[PDB]
Amino acid sequence: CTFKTKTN
Amino acid sequence: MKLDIKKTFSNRSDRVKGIDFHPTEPWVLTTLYSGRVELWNYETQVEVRSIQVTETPVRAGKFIARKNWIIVGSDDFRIRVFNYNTGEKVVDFEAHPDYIRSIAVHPTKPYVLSGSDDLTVKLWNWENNWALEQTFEGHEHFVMCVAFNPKDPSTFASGCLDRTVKVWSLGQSTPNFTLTTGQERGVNYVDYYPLPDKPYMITASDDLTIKIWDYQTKSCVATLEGHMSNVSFAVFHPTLPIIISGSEDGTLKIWNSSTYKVEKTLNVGLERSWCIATHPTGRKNYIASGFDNGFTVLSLGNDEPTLSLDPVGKLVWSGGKNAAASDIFTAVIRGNEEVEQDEPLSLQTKELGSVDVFPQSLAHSPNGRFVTVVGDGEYVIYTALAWRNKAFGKCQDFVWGPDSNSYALIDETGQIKYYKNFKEVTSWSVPMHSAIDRLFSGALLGVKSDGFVYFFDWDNGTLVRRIDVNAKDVIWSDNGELVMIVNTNSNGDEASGYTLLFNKDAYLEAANNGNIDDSEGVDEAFDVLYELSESITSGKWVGDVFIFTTATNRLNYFVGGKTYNLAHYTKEMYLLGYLARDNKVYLADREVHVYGYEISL
Repeated sequence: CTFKTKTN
Repeated sequence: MKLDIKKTFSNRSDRVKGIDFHPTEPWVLTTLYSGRVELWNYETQVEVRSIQVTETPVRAGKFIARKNWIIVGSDDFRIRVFNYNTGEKVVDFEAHPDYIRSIAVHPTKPYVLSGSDDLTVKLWNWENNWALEQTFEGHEHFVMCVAFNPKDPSTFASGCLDRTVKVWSLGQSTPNFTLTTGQERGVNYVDYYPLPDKPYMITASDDLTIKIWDYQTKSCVATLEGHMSNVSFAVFHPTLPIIISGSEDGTLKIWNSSTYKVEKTLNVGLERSWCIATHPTGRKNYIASGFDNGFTVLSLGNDEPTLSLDPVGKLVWSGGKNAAASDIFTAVIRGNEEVEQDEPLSLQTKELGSVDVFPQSLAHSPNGRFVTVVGDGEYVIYTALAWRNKAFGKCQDFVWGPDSNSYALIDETGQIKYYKNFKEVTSWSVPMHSAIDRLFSGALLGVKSDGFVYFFDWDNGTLVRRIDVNAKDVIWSDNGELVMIVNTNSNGDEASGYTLLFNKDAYLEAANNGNIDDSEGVDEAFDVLYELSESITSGKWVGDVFIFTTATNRLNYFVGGKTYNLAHYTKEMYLLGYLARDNKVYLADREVHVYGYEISL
């Protein structure tokens, strides 16, 4: 995946 | 080192994002993914207060104990303060147009730091009504973690996913310098090394690595890669020479700060590891951590080697390889053991018991009735037969009295207390006005102040004599006549020790006269018989004979002015005692392996 999202 | 971890308190809870220690009260604070905050007495395992703060995860929580406040930051852009004595919302504002990741509290000044996904850090003054004093810009992405330099709270690091750390002084809009971390996935956490002997910092990444930085020279000291997934934190313990990291692999890794090798790995079982705290002043060496499934409180000790031999031959020790630092074990000695010289004795370990503190040292009463374990400011006394408790308390030193039913302590204020029958004698007083380095047992209570040694009568406490020797140890004969005064030789100018004869009569006469000179004591009660050559690492009397170990590791005996070597060992060997039954003296090495040596003319 191109985007992990540090929303945890 | 051989670390030892005790699980103080564990709580299953929603995702724990923030976590902080109270410094005086045994309270851990926790901020949850649930927008709920909790306060726990980890020591009595009780939930004190708990607030439903928000619907949004609260990621940063900290104690401002001095103003009796908790401070917490969430995902609704907000900062909220509460009084925990009352549970009363002090303040509630919007601090960033984005998530708040991390908070730092100024040690002294009314100053509070917040880091954000808004790319910025920000300063807040509470005793000027929470006005935003300064806004630090420079980072080009999420600010994950803010940290005051404990040695210079005017300055602070900020760990950023933009792959940099940026240290600023309070006032400048620009950073003093900017540290490219190399960690191509970004920095999640930054921490200062608290001690003045190293200007080190530390970072932890999604990139699986931890990085130690020199911030003067601005360079990477070391890469520490363990973890199988994203490293969440990395911090320096306030008191033990360790680093502690945690991560989404579910683990806690305790690293060695010198060799950079992982000392200890724990899988608490709360799944993913999010956040970290260490008790501010090392109390019990507490570290606390936050997870997907909740939190834990861990005390960290050491398994220091301990052994006491009794007169009748019973060994008692704490810890070991296969065992825990605060488990007690016991083993009997018999002439049985085929007299093979330099192999450790084989004996059968019987479980004896447990104890609530990390031993640094352990010792039988003279008659072998009781055992005292000392550690971490505490002393404890156990029955040697069924490991029954008989006493506990605080002490900086503990020494047994002849009786085997009385003792003396240097207490939490540095003042000698004397217990008789496990029940303190209040009236017994020895007023000591210098600082008390140490305490010795034997037939007169020995007290070290300056480069001196004072000898007091056990029953009353009156100064029997003062010797002007910078003693290392003080070792008495069993019949009370002889004593060896070991000398902290300190560059071999002086002899390593002195035999002294003690006339109790010469004391008692000067006692009736009231002619005991309260500065010195009694000149006649003590006569110097000999001086000793070689250095003395340990020693037991056997009649008029002084058996002793040297720093050359050699085993000698001294009798009437003459030093005769008896053996030459090749390790650190310590003396344990002389069993007459086996005509044998017993020794212990750095690993508590017991040896036996036989003695006849």
